[PDB]
Amino acid sequence: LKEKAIPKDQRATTPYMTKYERARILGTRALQISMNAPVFVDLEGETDPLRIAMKELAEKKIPLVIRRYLPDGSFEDWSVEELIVDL
Amino acid sequence: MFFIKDLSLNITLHPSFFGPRMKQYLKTKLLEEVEGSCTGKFGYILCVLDYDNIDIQRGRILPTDGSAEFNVKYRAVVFKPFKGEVVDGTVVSCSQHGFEVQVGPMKVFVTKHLMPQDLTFNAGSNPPSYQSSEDVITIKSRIRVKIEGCISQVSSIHAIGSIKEDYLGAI
Amino acid sequence: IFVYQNNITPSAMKLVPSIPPATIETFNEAALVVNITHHELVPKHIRLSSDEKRELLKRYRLKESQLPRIQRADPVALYLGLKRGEVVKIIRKSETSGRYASYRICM
Amino acid sequence: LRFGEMERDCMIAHGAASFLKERLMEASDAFRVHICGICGLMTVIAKLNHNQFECKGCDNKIDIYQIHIPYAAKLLFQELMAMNITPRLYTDRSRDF
Amino acid sequence: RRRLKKVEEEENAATLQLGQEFQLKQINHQGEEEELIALNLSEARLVIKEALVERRRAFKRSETREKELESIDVLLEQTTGGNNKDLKNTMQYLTNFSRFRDQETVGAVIQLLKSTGLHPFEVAQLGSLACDTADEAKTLIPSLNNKISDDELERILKELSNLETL
Amino acid sequence: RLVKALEDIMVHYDNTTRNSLGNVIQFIYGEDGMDAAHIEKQSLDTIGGSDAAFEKRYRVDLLNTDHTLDPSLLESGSEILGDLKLQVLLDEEYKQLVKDRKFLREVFVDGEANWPLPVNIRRIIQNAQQTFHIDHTKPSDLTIKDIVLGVKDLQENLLVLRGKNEIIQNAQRDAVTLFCCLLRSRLATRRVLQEYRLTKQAFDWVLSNIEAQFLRSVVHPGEMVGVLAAQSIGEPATQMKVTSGVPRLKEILNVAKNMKTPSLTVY
Amino acid sequence: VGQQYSSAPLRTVKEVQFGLFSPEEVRAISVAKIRFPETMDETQTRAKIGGLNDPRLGSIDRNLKCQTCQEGMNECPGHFGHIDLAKPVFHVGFIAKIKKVCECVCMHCGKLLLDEHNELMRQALAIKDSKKRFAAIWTLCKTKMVCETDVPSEDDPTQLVSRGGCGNTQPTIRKDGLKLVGSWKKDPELRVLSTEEILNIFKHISVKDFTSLGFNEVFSRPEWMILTCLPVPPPPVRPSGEDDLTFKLADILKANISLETLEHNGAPHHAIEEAESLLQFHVATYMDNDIAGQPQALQKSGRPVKSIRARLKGKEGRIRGNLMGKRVDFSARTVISGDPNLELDQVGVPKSIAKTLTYPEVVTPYNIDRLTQLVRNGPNEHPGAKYVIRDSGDRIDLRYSKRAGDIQLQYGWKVERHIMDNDPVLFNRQPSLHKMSMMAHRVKVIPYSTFRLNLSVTSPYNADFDGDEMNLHVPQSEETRAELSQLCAVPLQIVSPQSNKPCMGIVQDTLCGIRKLTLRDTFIELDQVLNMLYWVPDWDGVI
Amino acid sequence: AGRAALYKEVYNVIASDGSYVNYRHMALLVDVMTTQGGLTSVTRHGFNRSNTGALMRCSFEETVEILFEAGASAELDDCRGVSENVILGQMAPIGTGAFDVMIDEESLVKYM
DNA sequence: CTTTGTCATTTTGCAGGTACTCTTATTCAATAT
RNA sequence: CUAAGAGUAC
DNA sequence: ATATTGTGCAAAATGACAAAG
Ligand SMILES: [Mg+2]
Ligand SMILES: [Zn+2]
Ligand SMILES: [Zn+2]
Ligand SMILES: [Zn+2]
Repeated sequence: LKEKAIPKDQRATTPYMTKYERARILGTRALQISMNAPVFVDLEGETDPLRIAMKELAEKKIPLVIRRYLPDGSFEDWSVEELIVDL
Repeated sequence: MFFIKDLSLNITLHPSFFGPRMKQYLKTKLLEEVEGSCTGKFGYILCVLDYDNIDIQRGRILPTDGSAEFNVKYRAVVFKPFKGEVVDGTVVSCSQHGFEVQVGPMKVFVTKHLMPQDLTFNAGSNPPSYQSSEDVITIKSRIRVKIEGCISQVSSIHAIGSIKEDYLGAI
Repeated sequence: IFVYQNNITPSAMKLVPSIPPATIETFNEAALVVNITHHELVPKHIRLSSDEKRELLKRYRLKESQLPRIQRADPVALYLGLKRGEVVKIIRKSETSGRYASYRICM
Repeated sequence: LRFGEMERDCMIAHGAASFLKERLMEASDAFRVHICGICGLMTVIAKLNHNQFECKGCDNKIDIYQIHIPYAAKLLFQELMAMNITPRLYTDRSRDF
Repeated sequence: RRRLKKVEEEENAATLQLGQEFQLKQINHQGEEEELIALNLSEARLVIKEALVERRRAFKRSETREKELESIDVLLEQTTGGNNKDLKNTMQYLTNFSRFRDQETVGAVIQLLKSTGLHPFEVAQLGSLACDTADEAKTLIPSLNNKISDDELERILKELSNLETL
Repeated sequence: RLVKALEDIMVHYDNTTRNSLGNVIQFIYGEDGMDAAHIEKQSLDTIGGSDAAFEKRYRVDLLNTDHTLDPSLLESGSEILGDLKLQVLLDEEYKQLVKDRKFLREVFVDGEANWPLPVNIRRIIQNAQQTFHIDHTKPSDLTIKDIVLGVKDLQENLLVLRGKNEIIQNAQRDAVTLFCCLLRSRLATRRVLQEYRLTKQAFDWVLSNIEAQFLRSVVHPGEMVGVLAAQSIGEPATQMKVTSGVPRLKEILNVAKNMKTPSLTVY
Repeated sequence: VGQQYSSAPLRTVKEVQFGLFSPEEVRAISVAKIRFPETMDETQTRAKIGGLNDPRLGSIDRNLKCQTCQEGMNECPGHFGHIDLAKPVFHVGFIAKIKKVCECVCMHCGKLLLDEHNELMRQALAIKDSKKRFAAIWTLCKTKMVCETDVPSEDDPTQLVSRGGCGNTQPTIRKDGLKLVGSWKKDPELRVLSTEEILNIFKHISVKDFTSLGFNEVFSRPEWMILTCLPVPPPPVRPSGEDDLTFKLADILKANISLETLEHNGAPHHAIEEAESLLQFHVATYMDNDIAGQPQALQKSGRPVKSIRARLKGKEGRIRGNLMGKRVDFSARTVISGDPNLELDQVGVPKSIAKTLTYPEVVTPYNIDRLTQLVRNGPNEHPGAKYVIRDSGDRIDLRYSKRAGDIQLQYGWKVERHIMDNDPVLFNRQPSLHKMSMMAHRVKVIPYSTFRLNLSVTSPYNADFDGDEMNLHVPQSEETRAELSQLCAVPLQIVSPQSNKPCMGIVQDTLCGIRKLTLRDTFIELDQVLNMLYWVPDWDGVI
Repeated sequence: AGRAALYKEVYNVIASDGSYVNYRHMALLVDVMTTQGGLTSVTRHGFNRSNTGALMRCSFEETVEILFEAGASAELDDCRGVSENVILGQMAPIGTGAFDVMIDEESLVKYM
């Protein structure tokens, strides 16, 4: 793992969250909320787990990290907090 | 003998448990499953060294399940008996077929075939013992034994010891 | 480079590979009348040095087999005297971005 | 309803991997089978109530894994075995990418 | 490799074939290789006590044989919970057959055995077994045959016996 | 057959296009790293026109009168004339435009000027004009140095490849060369100050929007471009002297030794 | 209820290592030696012990647990038996390969014909991929017809170095059906190469030789291309009226017993040869019944037998027909109709279909009330629920459950309930030539028996309303639901990557209408203007 | 030059009926067809003969022959292709599956 | 004398995607227990 | 139930 | 009286065969 992981200081992937990453983050977080996971945001009455996950993503309170795998087997860890959600 | 080795264990956490005390839950669940345990691959597992910072890594959400698969790496102190190794111990029980000696956490059964002929069982003694011309082996008696045969089961390691060789017996 | 008129006797072909590192290359005159590399379909081929190949493989994390291949009988490869394992950088006029650089390893 | 090949291709082009897996496994046929880490074959005798797993031949009882594969996949592997082919399934990499 | 089946020479301490995963070098959790260290009974007991006292301190922030046995029992009850039968038996066995008391003596023993440049299994066995003479050590440990000079082994066993306390 | 052939092709996190073996098919997707859905047809102004028309459209000279600029165009329109450093900036900008003209005329031999490119600059200019209420009469607040340095910084900010070595930097420059040609063709000093008459805040907004849109037009890693290409080629085939249509498509995909109409073109 | 809990660790398959069965591996994995060709005993109520349906291979009756694993037919994978063949036979799939291998190796000493001393051999052995190595080796050694016990030295062609060669002459090998005939050069001597001698010569090939040929030391050795122990698939593979595989296995057992008795009792070589050829034919047609030249092994009914290769190939084989594409649950299909009053991303769903298809919603403090209400409503009225799955895996059917009284839902349970409005659903029309022909829509429950969709979305689907049918798929998890809504949604597909332009537009009546509405002549009075303004949902309210 | 001519031919075919397809799709097609140094046909004789994994190769054509050859040659399938994971019924490494979602315990504690 | 390229044969594997309904048929006949 | 065939819808 | 057995491509591969050294 030590050789596979690329150090944080020299990650060369895009700093923007991809559409697939956003889709899977929302799906995973919605599924976890649906299984009674703690919520890190205040709720304005929303009840759908998916839109709860969207609200969590809007203010970067999702405690997950993407492990982007390079073709050679190496990978980069990008926290959802630092990824820029532009799309 | 007592060693310390680098072990890893895959734990899975339910979505309900992901809270600020997740590290505590992972550390506790490593215990109660590895502490005091026995495996055939590495012998007994007695304790885990370096509790202050156990490498828990990141964890991995299982798709369609939501549970996270952590691969917790740690240092564990183990006791793996080996064939043909001399070690001290104490007798706890005796019988017709042989007697049991307590070495660390394991019990080694020395069979009646693997004692000098002068040493013979005696059930008349209370508790029953093994008596010879020069010495007697009873309960709570120190004895040095050489392990010559090990069968590696998982939840119960079984070893065969003997004192037939020179300078083996009571100390 | 041996430039012949019509053909080579096959019994002469077998002894074309001499003792290394010397290499012998045969060309037919009829195949050399027109310089193929001046065709607008043929892009720019630049042989890479061993250091350049090592840097390329390091930067793209590639193995030898993961590069696009160029046969060691391709007319451009014969033109440049490519040998197996050597990588040519191809510069192409692309219609989406002005310039596109590819690489091909001689096999 | 038949979820044909080119429907799968459209789902691939959309990039929805989890939905494709859900269609092909939870919606049609999900079968849990046991294999051993020595030989990748499904020749593991599993007594779940007694909690006893054992691959005869390899003579092992702790190198067992369970995998969720389509029942059609299990049938395919068994038909390969009956035709003298060993589709050994392994849960860890032995080579680098 | 992923060889199906497996052919292996039977484990034998005298042959020093401790196992493919008991080789001299082991890749640590940090990725580098370290020597396979082996703990003698006194050293192992001290290591266990250090680990348990560290755990007790972490929980708090978050000699004679009888008194030592009572103290280790109290600390064992305080630190860990259940399924300590094996751990308890090992701990009492260690306190009973402990060849040394404190850190300084076990450190001296380990550096003295290190000076020999000998196998870790063999030095741990020497530090664990309270042997007296030299041919006795050779017959106890067949792995030591044709590895160390007779006089050196006898003398080092003499200093080890001298270092014995209580 | 097409879908099966291209099924495993994917764009990876290093922007290369690879199959299941990790073999590189394209070192950057589509040779520009752009998503097809974000591409629009736009005109390259530098390639077309006459040399005199090109000079009139772009050439700006602060030391003569044939290609001078009206001082009313910008705020400091009567002080810049006679300057040297600003003349140096205009000279390098015009030289770059001439080089782009030559480069595009090399790339597109027929001289076609309308090509599909990621960011639609014209719409951005119109949005800025209608958002900041450009009156087309007030002198511009922009300075020439601001225009040139802003364009150069924008070119520096259009990142497709994020690596930090010579290979990746050269690939990045090759990736954005054509879009930068378009950008220089549009956001020239003459055009900005005269045709569009941007202001300072409007020019900054245009630059920020161009950067954001270009970053949003980059293809996303994990895109299954092989299946997409197979379907995009196969779907029109259903709608369908020299053979053409489906029989010719079959002759192409099945690399056939003998084809019905082998014809050769001589110039 | 699914499958009960298993304590074995759960992993995903990372690598698939192919190979061939060694006969000893076949014997090791087998749980029963099949000896009798019959399936059921004389009582015709049980499975004969040692027969083709030995209870150790798995139970053929739902009421009986498997005799090996003591698990029901729901769990037991089935366990292989083994038929110990009287004499070795060729594997029908490998015959050509076997020929090539035996054409590359000496038929007497079992060593590869052209060692590295030969010139082109270094080039051939230098190749990396096994297939090209074997092709080069074969095209080099197929024309060598002598073992070459002594060869000119690599240093120079003056002295002779003797390899481990016997010096015999190799034959020219052809295939006549299921057997190989070798013609030795006349000093031609034509004779059938017995499978036993070929097996022997393959067993004598050195490790280096066959790993150069492209075989593996651990997973596939050439002598494993010869069958000596047929694995017997369990009843799961050939369920029962017996399956065609069962009949072929019975025929194989019959031929095996006939050959074994003819050998034991002695017989003319003609009878033994005929019985051997019959066993070979049966074993071959059991694996591949479409052999070119040979006649198909007909079934009792006079139709060709379905071999395993037939079960695997084709559009209806296992791979294409059951793995690359398979029939799925939670899907609907019906005729489509247009609706100008539906949004672009909306789909009209018949109430009966909405009452049939269901989604499992996990019970949460946020949806306890409405899920309880749906459970109260039951499955016969929309909106409602059809099942309640408890944390233990037990399933409660809302039909017949109202007798037991109202169910008290608990967090973590699942309510499998009717699909309601705004539920993301995949909508598809076939042939479905591109990704836009399969898009995510929002459910709108409507009181008629057709799917309803916006007129603009018909262009990507290439759909009319002259009888077209369309299919609907319901995601069954929050992850699939979410990625369906966030990647395949209709609005996200408006601009197609196919030609970097929108794929949906204004079509048909509206298109004509809009042209008529925007003419210069067209003027609208106050009342119609107010109507048209109110018809725009997001109109800001200013005239 | 062969790749450029191939792209020109494919483009001519597509544009014969006046249709338009973006450059990158035909570019990808011709790049795949010519990535091996020669003209690799889209046929069982072409792309299906590349050593790209037996399970995905067999899903196209010549299925059982491919399985037999893979067994004889003891091929290793690393399960990187889409067809392999479809057959095994696990999330393919495409789109949403081209990465792993993991947990930042430090961030989780940091939120409260 | 053996290549050597070359034609003329042989294989030989394939042949859009979903979906609906109905009809027939499951070895014939002779022999022996 | 299975298989084969025929007709048919887009 | 009834169970048991007597098709049209089109590429690839292969073989036959007049010329060449
Ligand atoms: Mg229609
Ligand atoms: Zn096994
Ligand atoms: Zn069973
Ligand atoms: Zn020989």
